[PDB]
Amino acid sequence: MIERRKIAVIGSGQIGGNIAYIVGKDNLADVVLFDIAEGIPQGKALDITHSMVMFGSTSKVIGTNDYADISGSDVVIITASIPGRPKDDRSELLFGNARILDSVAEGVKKYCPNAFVICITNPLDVMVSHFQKVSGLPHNKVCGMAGVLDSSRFRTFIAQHFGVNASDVSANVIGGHGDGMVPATSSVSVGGVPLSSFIKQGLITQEQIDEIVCHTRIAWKEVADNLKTGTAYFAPAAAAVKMAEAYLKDKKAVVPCSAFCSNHYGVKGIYMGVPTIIGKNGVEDILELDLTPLEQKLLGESINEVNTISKVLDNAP
Amino acid sequence: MIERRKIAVIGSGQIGGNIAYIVGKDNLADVVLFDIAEGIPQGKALDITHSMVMFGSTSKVIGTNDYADISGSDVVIITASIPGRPKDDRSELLFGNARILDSVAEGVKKYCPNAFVICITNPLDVMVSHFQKVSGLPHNKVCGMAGVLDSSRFRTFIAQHFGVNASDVSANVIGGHGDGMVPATSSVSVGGVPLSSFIKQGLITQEQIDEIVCHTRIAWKEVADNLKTGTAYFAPAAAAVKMAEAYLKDKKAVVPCSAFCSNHYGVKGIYMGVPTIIGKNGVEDILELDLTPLEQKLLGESINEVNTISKVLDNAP
Amino acid sequence: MIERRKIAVIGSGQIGGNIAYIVGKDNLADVVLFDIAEGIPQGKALDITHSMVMFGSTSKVIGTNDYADISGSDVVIITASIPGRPKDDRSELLFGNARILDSVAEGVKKYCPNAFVICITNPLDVMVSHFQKVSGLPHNKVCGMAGVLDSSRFRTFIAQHFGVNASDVSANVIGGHGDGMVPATSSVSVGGVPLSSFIKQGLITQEQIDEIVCHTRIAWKEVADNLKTGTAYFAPAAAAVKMAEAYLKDKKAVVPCSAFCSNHYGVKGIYMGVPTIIGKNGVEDILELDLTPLEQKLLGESINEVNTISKVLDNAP
Amino acid sequence: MIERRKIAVIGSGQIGGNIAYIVGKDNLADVVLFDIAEGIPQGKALDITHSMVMFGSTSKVIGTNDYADISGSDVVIITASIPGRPKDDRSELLFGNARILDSVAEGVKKYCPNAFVICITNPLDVMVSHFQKVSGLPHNKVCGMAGVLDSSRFRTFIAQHFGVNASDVSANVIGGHGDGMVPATSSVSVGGVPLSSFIKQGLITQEQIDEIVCHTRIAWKEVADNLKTGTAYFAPAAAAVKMAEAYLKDKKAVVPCSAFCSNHYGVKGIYMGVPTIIGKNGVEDILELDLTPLEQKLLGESINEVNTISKVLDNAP
Ligand SMILES: NC(=O)c1ccc[n+]([C@@H]2O[C@H](COP(=O)([O-])OP(=O)(O)OC[C@H]3O[C@@H](n4cnc5c(N)ncnc54)[C@H](O)[C@@H]3O)[C@@H](O)[C@H]2O)c1
Ligand SMILES: NC(=O)c1ccc[n+]([C@@H]2O[C@H](COP(=O)([O-])OP(=O)(O)OC[C@H]3O[C@@H](n4cnc5c(N)ncnc54)[C@H](O)[C@@H]3O)[C@@H](O)[C@H]2O)c1
Ligand SMILES: NC(=O)c1ccc[n+]([C@@H]2O[C@H](COP(=O)([O-])OP(=O)(O)OC[C@H]3O[C@@H](n4cnc5c(N)ncnc54)[C@H](O)[C@@H]3O)[C@@H](O)[C@H]2O)c1
Ligand SMILES: NC(=O)c1ccc[n+]([C@@H]2O[C@H](COP(=O)([O-])OP(=O)(O)OC[C@H]3O[C@@H](n4cnc5c(N)ncnc54)[C@H](O)[C@@H]3O)[C@@H](O)[C@H]2O)c1
Repeated sequence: MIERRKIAVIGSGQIGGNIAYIVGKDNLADVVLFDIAEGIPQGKALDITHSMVMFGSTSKVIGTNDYADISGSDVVIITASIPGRPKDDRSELLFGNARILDSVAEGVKKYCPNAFVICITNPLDVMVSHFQKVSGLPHNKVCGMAGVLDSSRFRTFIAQHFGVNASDVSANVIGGHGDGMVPATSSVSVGGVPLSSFIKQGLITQEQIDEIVCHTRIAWKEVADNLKTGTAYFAPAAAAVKMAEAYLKDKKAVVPCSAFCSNHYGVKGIYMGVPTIIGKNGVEDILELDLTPLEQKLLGESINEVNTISKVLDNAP
Repeated sequence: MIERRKIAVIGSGQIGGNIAYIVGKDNLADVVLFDIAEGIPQGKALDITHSMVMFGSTSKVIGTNDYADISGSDVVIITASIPGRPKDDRSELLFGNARILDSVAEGVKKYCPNAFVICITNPLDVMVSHFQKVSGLPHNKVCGMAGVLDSSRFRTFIAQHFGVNASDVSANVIGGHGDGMVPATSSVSVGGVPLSSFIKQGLITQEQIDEIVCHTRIAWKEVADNLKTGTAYFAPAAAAVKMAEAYLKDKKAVVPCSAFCSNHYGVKGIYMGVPTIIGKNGVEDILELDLTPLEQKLLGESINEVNTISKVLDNAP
Repeated sequence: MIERRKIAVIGSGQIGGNIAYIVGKDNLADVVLFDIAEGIPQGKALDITHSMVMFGSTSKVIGTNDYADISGSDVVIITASIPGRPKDDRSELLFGNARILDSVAEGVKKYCPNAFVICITNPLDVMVSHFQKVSGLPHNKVCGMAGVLDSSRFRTFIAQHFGVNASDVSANVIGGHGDGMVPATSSVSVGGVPLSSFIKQGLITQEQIDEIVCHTRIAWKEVADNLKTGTAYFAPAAAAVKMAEAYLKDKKAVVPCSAFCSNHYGVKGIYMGVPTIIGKNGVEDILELDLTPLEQKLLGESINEVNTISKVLDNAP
Repeated sequence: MIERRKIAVIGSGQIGGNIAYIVGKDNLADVVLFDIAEGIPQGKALDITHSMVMFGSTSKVIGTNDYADISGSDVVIITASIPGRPKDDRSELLFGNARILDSVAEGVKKYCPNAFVICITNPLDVMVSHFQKVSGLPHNKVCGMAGVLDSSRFRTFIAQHFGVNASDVSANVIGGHGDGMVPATSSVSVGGVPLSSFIKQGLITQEQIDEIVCHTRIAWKEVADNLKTGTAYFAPAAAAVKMAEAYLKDKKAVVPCSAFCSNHYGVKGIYMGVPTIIGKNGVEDILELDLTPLEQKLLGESINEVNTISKVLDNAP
């Protein structure tokens, strides 16, 4: 029996609404927009429903406040969060969003425990780890969207320097989705050409590369300070959809995301940004980049950053 | 010389941002997001830029507050308006938005007078007429988005009754974008089958048809009541993109929109919702539907309702 | 468990290869190209495989001569046929292609009896009926591609007259895929406007309409006489894919195709061209067009044509 | 003035027809299918025209034998060649195809001298050089399709070893389109990970890499041996479309193709397979890969192999 693909979006704010919009536009799946706030998901679902005929999609998009409606969901995308943008650090939402995810975990565990779960809620890496422990879902079926967003920014900034199509830039950001984030310059290439060659050719300087690395790391504030009323939401939505595509279409796509890293990068069992292979069984493998001694040290510092915020959460009131 | 297609979006609020997102996603054109509000268009443009590599698009999307940047725009889409949603009627925003469109008119006249202009700002039909007068652009290069949204809603509700793909429903809403809009039930077909045949076959009643007609006319309120923060914006954005597509691709597509009707539907020279043919020369034609006497009268009421609001604008302080 | 969608293409000639190409391009499913001819499916599958990375699709396309490889197929598309184009009538291939379908029926019945089967092999309507009887598959899970091709031609010719987008022309061809084919002029509309109105407006004559009807009926020879080495294959392939999409995505799409018509159009249980609704359960409903007395008579003549060729087959050597 | 994009396809055989099909499907441009063979281009154009409404495209596709019809073409793609496949080497077709391209050269020079020309006719690199000389078009507006096909094969085979999405493999083939082609294994990465790292990790051996390199170079024979009626045509068609896209959309895309290399890879002014940047001005740049000494030598052999065949053409009867 052919059953329609089904994606549950938990939290129908800025990011949640865009996800439903894009999923519906692509006819990737039916969408269930869940929110505790009255009217909002229903209003967005009705609005998006009207656009479906315009896009030529037969996707159904509905709004709900009832976890029963997410039963049979193939993918669950968690965007739920307490109000207000972070001032200086994504960790400011730690305590509130952890409690939200406790509730979301009970909903998923009861109504769709076989779903592939993509966490978006900040602070991403710690939230992903929290959700996995509380929900009890397999490690390979729970991950966090971050790397795709960070790497896309990294790739975009490199592409903007050289004036080329960003799709032809290969570039990875790894580690935690925070200031300790590691854009791995060593394995950057533009159509096969490494950055070291472009330096010799006089087309880019090491200082320009450092500026691009810094830009990647602080990119979230650049967007947030301009929007004023919140953080980025167009690209993070698109990124979550790319991850859902990889699972639903069994792409074996290489996806940088927050995944349970057990026998790679010198860590013994932690959720952090790593290049994964995603397919019909969720996170199916992790790829090991060729890191320089400096990059290994920077990754080490990112890991400490993650563990620090995680311990703070473990000692929450 | 091959040149990139360019779409200027005047007003980077709810609808404007979504237009930029979708246009970018489809790689239909480069986008210039214009707004007077500080930060907003810049923030959205940067966020949407980060998503382009995720979508595999090379569209550039920039934010600005300078009309010089809309220079050489192939299409201009106007979403600019005063804040706050309408409580009962779209006409409450009349005088404020008229002042705004004067600024846009002088901007377009100076920097891109050959552009195809699609107005979205409410009250739609009067705003379109106003923009054409002040800007001095050809009647065929200036129209308003409404019919696509209204017809899409009409098609969606018919499709939901019969349980079929809305894309296989043909249906038009004509007249002004307001309570007086005419969902032409005589124009309706589902896979070639007219509503009269469905009544005879006992697959729909006249009461159900009346309900669908009513639903269409007040659909905006159903969305707005649930959103709380404002009016519909996912579907209106998509509708504008469909109209921009018809122009940029020279589709010769049937597009219900607010266009200068000079010798059809028993009017002499007025902007109202009619089925047009849109291609590379803007509004290239208007189709004459086979309206019943009741529908002709309903359309007459709509025309007067439009003329009423238009005269009030002519008698300004 | 997410399993990839799988389409089996039985016969890897002109049409079969294009189907695999388009399915792969769209990433609609994995494709199995089956043929008894050595090398051909394998060569086409390898060639098409190389194009997948270019299209950004992860679809797997393989060639085979083994029916075991079509097990678990969601859709089976039958293109298998004896060599050579028909001279004057599609019925010339009757006896040979019936025997091929006996063999194909055994393959499907054994390895994928729950598949949605779309027959393409000519003479279409009789071949569809033959396959259903020999295979023993449910009537709603076996249909023939024809109406989509015939209607697309009908729509295209109307659209070419008016100089508009063919997607905005609603037009149906019903009955058997042969000379008795019935393009139903009565229910043609262009953006809501019926042909009767265009006649009054002086934009089309009844003689031009008759020419378009004739063109639709003899369209196959116009293509075949130009190609010389065979019959049409680009559009029939595309048409089969549209039908596969409707099933796999549960579109509830209105699809004119050869379906088992039991309580409609005055027939008591025959495969002929009718507007169907297709979804995850195959042919889920049949729509009844509003036919004129003349059109009812023409349909009657088409039905006789179908029954005549069917009786000939029943008395085969 | 908005004008439709126009692509002329010179030669409506296996590849030419597929190009028209895909270009139409994507609504990338209008297509003119040119051929001297009677009926063929007309038959394919009509067949493909019928599919346009199925794809929701408004692209026009016409067939012709008159060069006046390629007037105003933005892109010209040359597939014209003498019949019969190569047995061992692509160079067997040298003199025949050279005569053909003289006709095409004079046609393009007369009717669309500002066109971007993509040659496909074998022997590719020599034919490209020949067409440029005879036609007198700028070096940057004339290139050949080969690298995209060779690189796509290379990427596909690497991806199949690692079991990942080929789109996430970066890999280049450079030099002439023949046995001397250089799959640059030093350029290869899979999600940022180079082959050297995969060897160290025990996920691939050097022998397996050597096999992949060999597979790439003789991939054309594997397809041709299985097709029997001719050489590959699904993937070569798709490759040409990707190149046309880069030009028409001004992508600034990294495209390995046969381009006029004047001051890179240690050559003075020759057409050979190199990574280019393609945008609205044709070949806008050439990237310099970080080749090993072995790869530099292999490339040197390829350059001579190309020069050999080129000199034979210069010494015609
Ligand atoms: N991982 C990343 O790269 C990344 C990028 C950007 C934003 N984010 C994060 O994503 C989250 C969402 O961002 P946003 O802009 O959509 O926020 P938002 O405030 O617009 O939306 C949050 C929504 O969650 C809902 N909600 C609150 N409590 C809930 C509960 N218990 N159950 C269900 N829903 C609940 C709210 O009603 C609201 O609609 C934030 O935590 C943000 O920091 C992450
Ligand atoms: N035609 C339809 O069917 C339809 C449907 C929905 C909404 N609308 C209308 O579309 C308009 C926009 O809706 P929205 O939700 O995007 O509103 P919004 O408030 O989110 O956006 C309006 C934007 O216009 C900007 N603006 C204000 N003054 C300006 C000026 N002088 N120049 C340039 N920009 C200026 C604001 O900064 C704001 O960003 C409204 O008038 C609404 O009623 C029409
Ligand atoms: N329904 C329609 O609208 C429509 C339109 C066009 C063509 N057609 C029909 O579709 C059929 C295929 O057309 P085509 O151009 O692809 O023909 P083709 O000759 O190019 O391909 C037929 C293929 O079937 C294979 N074949 C033969 N016997 C077989 C068997 N027992 N099992 C499996 N495969 C076998 C052959 O090897 C060949 O590759 C023809 O009957 C044609 O008349 C139908
Ligand atoms: N670059 C690559 O990687 C690559 C890959 C595959 C094939 N090819 C080459 O592409 C070419 C075409 O392949 P195909 O399979 O389409 O061949 P084909 O024989 O199917 O098509 C060639 C067409 O050219 C036409 N033609 C002959 N003389 C002509 C003239 N003077 N003007 C215009 N048209 C003329 C023929 O009528 C025929 O339709 C071949 O040379 C082949 O070797 C190149």
